[PDB]
Amino acid sequence: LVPRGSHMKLCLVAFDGRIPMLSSIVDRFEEHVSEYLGEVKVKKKRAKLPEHAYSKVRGQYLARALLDTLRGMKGEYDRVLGLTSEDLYAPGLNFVFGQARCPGREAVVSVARLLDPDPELYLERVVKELTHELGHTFGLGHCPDRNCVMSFSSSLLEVDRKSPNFCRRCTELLQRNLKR
Ligand SMILES: [Zn+2]
Ligand SMILES: [Zn+2]
Repeated sequence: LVPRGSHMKLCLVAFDGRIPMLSSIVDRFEEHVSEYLGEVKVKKKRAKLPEHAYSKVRGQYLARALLDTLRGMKGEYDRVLGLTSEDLYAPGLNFVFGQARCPGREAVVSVARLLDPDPELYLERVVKELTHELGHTFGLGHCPDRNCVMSFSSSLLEVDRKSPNFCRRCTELLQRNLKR
């Protein structure tokens, strides 16, 4: 008898089979974001990388193309978040850790640059960037608070410095945007 719409349906989509600790990522991300979204129902899926979006010179995929791929996926999900071990970029950036529709349904994170031998560090990074991109899907922009997960990170240093949590302001924004 769960109140209709009280369970956000998240789809975590693995774009390849080389994502380290995928199951831990999904478990941790699910637990983590539940603080903000409530108990979330996660579903794991696969998707094919869009080869047209692969830059052979860069050895990277255009993140937006992965979002388009996610957008094209069947299923009723409130959010579809992709993970890949392939490196991503966006036009005019050397790389991105991820990208999201802002706001919108899809986000994608690459673990390619988040890899670390330390599993806890790695998992925290992936959870952070998934949470960051998830924030964007809820219309959150970048947060000036460098400890906020919505802080824009363009390096590991920056990912590692910020918390996986939304700051006071972003939590309020996110709940405000969730109210809808
Ligand atoms: Zn961002
Ligand atoms: Zn914030």
